[PDB]
Amino acid sequence: EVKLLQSGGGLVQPGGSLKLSCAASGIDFSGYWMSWVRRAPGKGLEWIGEITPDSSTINYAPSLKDEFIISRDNAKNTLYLQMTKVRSDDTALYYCVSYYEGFAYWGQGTLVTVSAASTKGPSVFPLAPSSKSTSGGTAALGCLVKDYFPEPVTVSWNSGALTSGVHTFPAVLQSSGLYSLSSVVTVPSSSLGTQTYICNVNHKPSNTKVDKKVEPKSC
Amino acid sequence: GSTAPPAHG
Amino acid sequence: QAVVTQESALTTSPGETVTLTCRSSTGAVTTSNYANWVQEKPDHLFTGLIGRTNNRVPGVPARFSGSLIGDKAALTITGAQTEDEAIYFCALWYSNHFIFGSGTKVTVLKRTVAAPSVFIFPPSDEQLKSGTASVVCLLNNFYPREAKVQWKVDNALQSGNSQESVTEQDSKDSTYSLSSTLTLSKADYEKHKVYACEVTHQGLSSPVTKSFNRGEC
Repeated sequence: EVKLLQSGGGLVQPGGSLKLSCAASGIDFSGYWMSWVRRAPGKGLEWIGEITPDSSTINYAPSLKDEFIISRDNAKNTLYLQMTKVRSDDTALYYCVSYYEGFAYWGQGTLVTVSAASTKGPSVFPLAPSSKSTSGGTAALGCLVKDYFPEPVTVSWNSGALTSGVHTFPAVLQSSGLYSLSSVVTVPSSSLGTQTYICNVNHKPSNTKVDKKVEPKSC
Repeated sequence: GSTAPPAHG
Repeated sequence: QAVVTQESALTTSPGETVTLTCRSSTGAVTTSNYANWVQEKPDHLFTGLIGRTNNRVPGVPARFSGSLIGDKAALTITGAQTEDEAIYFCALWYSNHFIFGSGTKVTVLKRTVAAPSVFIFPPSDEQLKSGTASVVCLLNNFYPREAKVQWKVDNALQSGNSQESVTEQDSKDSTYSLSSTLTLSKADYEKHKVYACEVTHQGLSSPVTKSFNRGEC
């Protein structure tokens, strides 16, 4: 019956500032050590800092002790973390933890996305295999959904008729501030010439719809 | 009174 | 700045015991380092396990035990279960701060190991009109998650230009899928000829390479 509710975060442009909150209910918050940790995409856990029950001594990681400020209000049963003048690699899932012989109680975590990009529709390129000669080695086709922003994008195949074996991967935030995504389907190699495969990309934030037919090379 | 034990002493 | 080191990944079977180690660069791990162990299950499900070397957070089963093995801190999962398959992070207290480790991907075998089917996708012509070219490599329906994909352009091992993405574990057959995208400038892509994707997996006796040559078929 212990719950740490987080709020704040979201998209923030580089050089901006954000303040996350963590409201604890179900424990005597006043007598609990508190800490902030974050999980970046592709990285491991990173310890940001910790704060005493009475805020007597506050400990930050030496690397990022100038970016973040940890604070708490025992009267409100709330813990705060303010990041000032963020950078592109500050995009991560920030978690609110309370010590009890360890990292005992966690929050749900708030995502912070740092990117200076404006909303841009994706480019859909076909991932097609060269003309197969092997004995019907199950073939793989897909679409590459490149250079789009913000995150929500939906890929379907043959207007939703094709679902068996479809793998649409999570997007990855490129170094350019834009996202990139891959959708893949496996089909019998015997049917590559006879059956037409079409991926349907939908980027609602940009009012973009792309239907791209994937066929192998001429050779 | 007492407060929850932390992960470091 | 000190570096904390843990095993890249481990693999065990239900019922067996597994031991994860955690090494400090400053020297031998001491009780004064107050080793902590945190567990991340799929979908960013973090749960604390052990703190202060051997104290475990209350309500964590007894099969998780923290100790000191020689120069390193150790987390031992005795009688592991499939629910214990997760990524285990280590934290060492350095007087005034914690330093987290890279993390150990512990695998507890739910099913027979399955080797990935590897495919390689050259860049489209329409994309080449844009000035950049991306080669995609797909690993399909494999278990466990731990896999290594490496890019070789004319036998030159590439680094810094590839990004990986992994699907969630299928609840039915517990398999994964991997997409590694290697991005190049149209200039660099048309300079070289042979593009290869070398996959290393537990279900493979020898790493398999799937390649193609630019402008050929």
